[PDB]
Amino acid sequence: SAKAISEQTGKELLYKFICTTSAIQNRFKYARVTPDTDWARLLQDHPWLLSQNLVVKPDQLIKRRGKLGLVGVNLTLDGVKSWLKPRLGQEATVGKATGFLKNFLIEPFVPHSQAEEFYVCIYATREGDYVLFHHEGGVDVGDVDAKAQKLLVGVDEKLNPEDIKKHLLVHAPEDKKEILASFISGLFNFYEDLYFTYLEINPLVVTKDGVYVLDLAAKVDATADYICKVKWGDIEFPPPFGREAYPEEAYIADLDAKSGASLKLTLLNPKGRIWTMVAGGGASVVYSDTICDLGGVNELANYGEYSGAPSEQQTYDYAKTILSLMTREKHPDGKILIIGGSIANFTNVAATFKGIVRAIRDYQGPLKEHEVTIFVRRGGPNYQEGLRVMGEVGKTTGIPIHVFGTETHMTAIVGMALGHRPIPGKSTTLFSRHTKAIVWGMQTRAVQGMLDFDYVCSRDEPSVAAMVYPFTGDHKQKFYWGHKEILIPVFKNMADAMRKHPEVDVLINFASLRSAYDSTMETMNYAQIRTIAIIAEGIPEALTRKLIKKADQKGVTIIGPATVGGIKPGCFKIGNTGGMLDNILASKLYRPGSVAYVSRSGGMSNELNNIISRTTDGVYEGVAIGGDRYPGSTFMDHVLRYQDTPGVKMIVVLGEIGGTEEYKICRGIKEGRLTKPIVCWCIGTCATMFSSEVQFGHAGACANQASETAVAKNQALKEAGVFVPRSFDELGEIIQSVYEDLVANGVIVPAQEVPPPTVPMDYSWARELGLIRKPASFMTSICDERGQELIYAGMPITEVFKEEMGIGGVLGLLWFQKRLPKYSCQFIEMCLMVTADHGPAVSGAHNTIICARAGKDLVSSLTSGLLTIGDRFGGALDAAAKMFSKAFDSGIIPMEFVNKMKKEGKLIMGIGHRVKSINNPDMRVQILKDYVRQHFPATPLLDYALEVEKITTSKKPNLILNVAGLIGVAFVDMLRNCGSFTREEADEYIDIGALNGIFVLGRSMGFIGHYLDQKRLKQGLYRHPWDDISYVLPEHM
Amino acid sequence: DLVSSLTSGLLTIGDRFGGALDAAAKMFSKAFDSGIIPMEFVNKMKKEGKLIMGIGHRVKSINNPDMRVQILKDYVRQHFPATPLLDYALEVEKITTSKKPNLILNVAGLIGVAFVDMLRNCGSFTREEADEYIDIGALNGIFVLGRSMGFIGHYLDQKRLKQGLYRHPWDDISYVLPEHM
Amino acid sequence: WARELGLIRKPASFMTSICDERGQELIYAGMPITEVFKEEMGIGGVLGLLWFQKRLPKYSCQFIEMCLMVTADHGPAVSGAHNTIICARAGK
Ligand SMILES: CC(C)(COP(=O)(O)OP(=O)(O)OC[C@H]1O[C@@H](n2cnc3c(N)ncnc32)[C@H](O)[C@@H]1OP(=O)(O)O)[C@@H](O)C(=O)NCCC(=O)NCCSC(=O)C[C@@](O)(CC(=O)O)C(=O)O
Ligand SMILES: CC(=O)SCCNC(=O)CCNC(=O)[C@H](O)C(C)(C)COP(=O)(O)OP(=O)(O)OC[C@H]1O[C@@H](n2cnc3c(N)ncnc32)[C@H](O)[C@@H]1OP(=O)(O)O
Ligand SMILES: CC(=O)SCCNC(=O)CCNC(=O)[C@H](O)C(C)(C)COP(=O)(O)OP(=O)(O)OC[C@H]1O[C@@H](n2cnc3c(N)ncnc32)[C@H](O)[C@@H]1OP(=O)(O)O
Ligand SMILES: CC(=O)SCCNC(=O)CCNC(=O)[C@H](O)C(C)(C)COP(=O)(O)OP(=O)(O)OC[C@H]1O[C@@H](n2cnc3c(N)ncnc32)[C@H](O)[C@@H]1OP(=O)(O)O
Ligand SMILES: Nc1ncnc2c1ncn2[C@@H]1O[C@H](COP(=O)(O)OP(=O)(O)O)[C@@H](O)[C@H]1O
Ligand SMILES: O=C([O-])CC(=O)C(=O)O
Ligand SMILES: O=C([O-])CC(=O)C(=O)O
Repeated sequence: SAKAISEQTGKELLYKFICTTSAIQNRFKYARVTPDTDWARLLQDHPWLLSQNLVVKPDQLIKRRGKLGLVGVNLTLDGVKSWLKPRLGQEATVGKATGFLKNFLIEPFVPHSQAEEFYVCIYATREGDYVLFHHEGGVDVGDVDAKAQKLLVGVDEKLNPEDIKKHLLVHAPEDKKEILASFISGLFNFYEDLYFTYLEINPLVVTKDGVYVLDLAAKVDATADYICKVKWGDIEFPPPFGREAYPEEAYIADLDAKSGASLKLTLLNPKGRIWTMVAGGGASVVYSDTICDLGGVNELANYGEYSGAPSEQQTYDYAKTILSLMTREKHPDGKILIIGGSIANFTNVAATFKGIVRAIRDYQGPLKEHEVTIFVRRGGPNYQEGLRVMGEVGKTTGIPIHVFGTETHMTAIVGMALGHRPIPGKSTTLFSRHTKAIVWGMQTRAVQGMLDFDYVCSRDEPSVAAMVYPFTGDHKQKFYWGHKEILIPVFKNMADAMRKHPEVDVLINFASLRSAYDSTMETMNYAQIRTIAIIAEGIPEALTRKLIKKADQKGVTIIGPATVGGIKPGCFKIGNTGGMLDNILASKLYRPGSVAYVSRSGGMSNELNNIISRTTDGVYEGVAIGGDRYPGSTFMDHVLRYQDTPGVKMIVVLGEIGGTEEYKICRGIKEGRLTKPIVCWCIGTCATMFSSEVQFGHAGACANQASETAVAKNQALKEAGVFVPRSFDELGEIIQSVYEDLVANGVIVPAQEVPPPTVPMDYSWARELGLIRKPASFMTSICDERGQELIYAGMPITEVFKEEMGIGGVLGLLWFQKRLPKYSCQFIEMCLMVTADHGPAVSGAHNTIICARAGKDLVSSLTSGLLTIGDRFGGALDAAAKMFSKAFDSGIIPMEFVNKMKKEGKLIMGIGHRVKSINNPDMRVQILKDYVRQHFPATPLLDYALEVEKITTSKKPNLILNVAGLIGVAFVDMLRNCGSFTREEADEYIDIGALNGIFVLGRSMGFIGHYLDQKRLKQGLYRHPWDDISYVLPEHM
Repeated sequence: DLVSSLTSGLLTIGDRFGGALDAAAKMFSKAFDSGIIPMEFVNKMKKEGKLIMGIGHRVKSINNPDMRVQILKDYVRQHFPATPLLDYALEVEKITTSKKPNLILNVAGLIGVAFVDMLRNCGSFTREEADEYIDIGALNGIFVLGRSMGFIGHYLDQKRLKQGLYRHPWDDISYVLPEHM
Repeated sequence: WARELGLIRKPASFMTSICDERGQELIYAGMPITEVFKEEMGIGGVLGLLWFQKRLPKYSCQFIEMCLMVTADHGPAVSGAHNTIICARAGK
């Protein structure tokens, strides 16, 4: 997409980045004048204004300024001040477009003669760059293509000075041959270094002091921004005159540049009442022509497109932007919103339409009170869900929404909107049944679709032989051949895939725009690959020309970048062409037909598939060459391929605006090279009715000359003998008429409709439709990983953090599914803190240290330590809790409990310490006990345990309440004393081992700390001394 | 058992599951110490055929961030004195989101870079101590200790629901046994 | 019902090649268990079938058995035996 930059930006870039031996003059010497700024500030930072004379001219991409009298030459500072006022901020009309003047440029007046008025131009073409040099430049330049000297510099070819001196410096003065030539070379080096597509200098004046540039018109390849974002800086692309750009256009441009998907939005008339949601550049263009053919060109508001499978969020953002744009002003008749598009090949209709319905739900109020009516037509993957969700969103919001499916001819909704109709060497053959292809990148959905297409085409082997993904090792990816399971190899390197699969002759490059060039260049080094399909959109034009040059040298056929690919029914399918298997069967693309078509668009290729299937026998082969400016293969390649192909009987060509490519069809037909019937239509007539230079979604959808208009191409094809319909509406009818005329003469003999092989439905598809039942083998109630937000037992994580929960609160949510009070969470945290570690002498810490000193792992060492947590070590928490709970529920007094447990012979769990007996408690039992007294509402089990402790202390001083016993009794009291739990819930949680989890979680901290300490101290392998083992082995066994 | 179930769950904590924390921390620390700019780091990762650890979500891309990367990021901005590696990772995140919208700083990568910043931008540690703690697997322990709560919660949930013995369906397994060995 | 009739198509999430529990007889990597016990292969033969999916010769299976024999135990002082003893004395 070549975008025109302002004169100020162009001269700034030229001054900063040119490298010439000539003394460039007036470097960084200009001034910007805008209505919304002060004046003195422009003075003290520009002292040159008073030093020399001045000249003023509007820099808003306006040409013919001198002929229209918009320039004031040879005026002083006061002169230019007096000159601006009658024009600054005023209304002007250039050509057909009218607009205001918010930008002016001030530069020194250069005293120059007519003899030094030089014309320079460098503009890119498919084969290279044309440089036009005219000695008598300026206003009297006259004809340029017939008088100015022209020089071609090929792709990846340098412009040496002597070629310029000979071919381009014939009529120039001799004394300035050298420096000027150097300047040209430097300017030429400036051209491809910053990926300029058009650079026009007139006038250019050279004097003994140096060189001077007066005006320059520059169009630069915006898609190369990721290569020049350092050198361009914050480059701005001004809108054409009379466009009055808006910040939402900038937002949509940033969204488009932020992702591989294409999101184009251009506000033609904010006061209009017709707005469009049409997916794809070709669909957008044809919808624009359909609207303009009904007289809605004046009421058309915006031109927009979303392609490249936009996601949920991107589509939602674009829809909310357009909805906020259409809410500003209220129209008495109402507003019309058209959600159109072709039959999508791989754009998920469900996700895009879900984003759209979310935006509608967010802006339903203003939409309802604006009387906005929505008409929707869409087809492609999961279009049923999109149509239905539109149905319920329209029903619930009350917005009048009328949705339609594939049965609509893609233009009935426009007629229903405006009240016109009621609302109800390169090879000749590239692919065959034995074609094997290699897919670059993880595109399992596209490969699976290709395999399904091969199966329904009764192919012997799958068309995908290998897959290439540089970010993973070699393995096998599991796919389906019909119903049977197959494995397709996936390689890290292209060389291995080419070595192990010598039968592969096609590459389908799914690499992004940043990797498509390198991948294609590497693939072209292998002679076995005869066809390469590039899917990526946004590749810089110069890189694409480099690919075309290498392919032409090597003879490889490039399916132009930014395409869905192509389809040959019965033989081969590229990528996601033709939609899912349902669209393949509906369009009967599993067997060959007799019509072969070429189109720029990808979704419109599927529309052509549908039209040809409905009106004729079928499709023999269909190719979408892409919407880029320079496709890898033009119309000539594929049309000549079809003409040389005996299988076809008729050809359909569906071009777009810009590019003298259909005139090549006309010239080929002129001497009879093309003999088979041809039906050609060129979309883009709506560009003739617009008072602007709007750039369509396709990069190559830009008409530079006046002969590249759609009307001119259609007319020329009309006298060329091509069956050209009146509009896109009559394309189906004219194609059907041509097919009937051709079959009436016996040229076409339709074959018998053999049913295709049956492919089982996908399980996920059946679940989505609610067709089958499969019981769930699991059940969880603690955490919800799916959804927009992480959920902890009903509480979102953001709500978890806003409520100022801690480890205790999250633990309660995850373990008990309860909203515990603050004191309960703090008590849980304290219990985890006191059980964190108790030294390395215990069994678990010992095992952790042993595993760590073996240099095994953090997880392994923690695991070995934790596996000793059981009855003897770490189970005293749960054992004491159960013991005291049973004693308390039995109702026996503590003395009776102590006597019973003495007589029966089991130790009282949670009672008894070694050294700390009295006047020196455990002192971490004291902390938890004090907290429990302070904060716990009721502690009956704690009081019972304390009475038991008082009884047992009279026996021996060391029989006190342990940390384990205190934690157990206080945890039971917390469970059965707070309102979160009933008695049954607390009993179940105690029985299942909640306190075991408490102890394990607490001691995990200490075990991991022990592992980290052992790693930090760098301890070697431990072997137990033999003197501490005491072998007692038997005498002989 | 509780211990056995927690243990079997924790044994999967390794490179592929739960290892993005330490891997992302080491990757970003090496990138920051090497002195290369974030663009050079991204290009070096792409050339080596390595995915940037801690970058990339499945659904949450823009206008809908992770809702838990945001909380930690806001806390780190508000409380942490200086976060150089966090800024470096955020520049890398900007570049990756310029590539693809859902290539955002994951919770693993965010926690890794913020933990490195907390280690080496507080007065407690010298640079070599922070490097050693990163090397020996401090974030591995952090992830294991955090996910232990969820694993014990899962065990308790399964016990409370009284789920029976699991047997994987035969239709979900592909038997590719040899013809006769 | 839809899987038996082949109306739906669900990819399998697991792949195995060592043992086939289903059917009228247990299979160890292509060889039935009865056949496994017919040619008198022992621990070595079963180990080879399960680990390598190969019919190892008799000397290879006997050598595998000998390797298992010599690595059976090497005292309690080693780290693994020490950890086993520690976990056992905890009565776990
Ligand atoms: C090209 C592709 C297939 C895939 O490209 P993606 O960018 O998505 O994925 P990636 O290749 O992974 O690239 C992302 C980068 O992030 C890197 N990365 C990943 N993980 C990372 C991590 N963890 N850390 C660091 N980095 C990581 C990865 O390494 C890569 O790095 P890099 O190579 O440098 O870029 C996609 O763009 C695409 O389809 N374009 C469409 C273009 C096109 O043909 N249009 C016309 C077709 S007709 C149409 O559509 C209209 C219509 O609508 C019709 C209708 O409806 O009417 C219809 O549908 O028919
Ligand atoms: C995680 C933790 O905090 S550890 C929790 C452990 N839980 C327990 O209390 C288990 C049972 N009790 C114990 O084993 C104590 O912890 C210990 C280790 C102090 C008891 O070990 P001992 O060395 O036997 O202590 P001591 O020698 O003072 O015990 C002597 C007498 O007290 C009795 N006794 C010891 N512990 C208990 C108890 N918990 N309940 C009742 N009586 C006990 C013994 O029966 C013994 O009987 P005797 O009078 O016939 O000799
Ligand atoms: C599976 C295996 O067979 S082990 C294979 C190990 N891998 C290798 O072979 C790689 C290189 N090997 C080595 O590191 C060395 O050659 C070794 C370890 C095999 C040789 O052992 P050394 O390095 O001499 O240390 P060693 O194991 O002898 O220990 C020193 C002494 O402690 C004694 N000792 C060994 N184990 C114990 C124990 N559990 N308690 C008390 N004393 C012990 C030994 O008798 C030995 O006595 P010595 O020094 O008089 O011979
Ligand atoms: C080492 C051993 O032999 S296990 C020893 C167990 N001993 C005991 O516990 C004795 C008590 N007895 C019992 O509990 C029962 O009699 C059992 C479990 C032994 C017998 O099994 P059953 O109760 O009939 O249930 P079974 O295990 O057959 O499974 C039910 C069905 O699911 C099917 N099935 C089994 N595994 C799977 C799987 N992975 N995927 C899908 N389906 C499966 C079985 O084919 C069975 O159907 P069938 O009866 O038509 O063959
Ligand atoms: N610095 C300058 N010194 C002298 N004349 C200038 C200067 N800048 C512009 N001009 C005048 O502007 C005219 C160029 O107009 P032109 O480039 O044909 O308009 P447009 O760019 O709209 O086609 C020249 O005739 C020249 O005399
Ligand atoms: O590890 C602990 O918590 C202390 C312990 O069990 C003991 O009494 O030996
Ligand atoms: O020799 C073995 O079998 C291994 C072993 O126990 C040792 O020496 O560490």
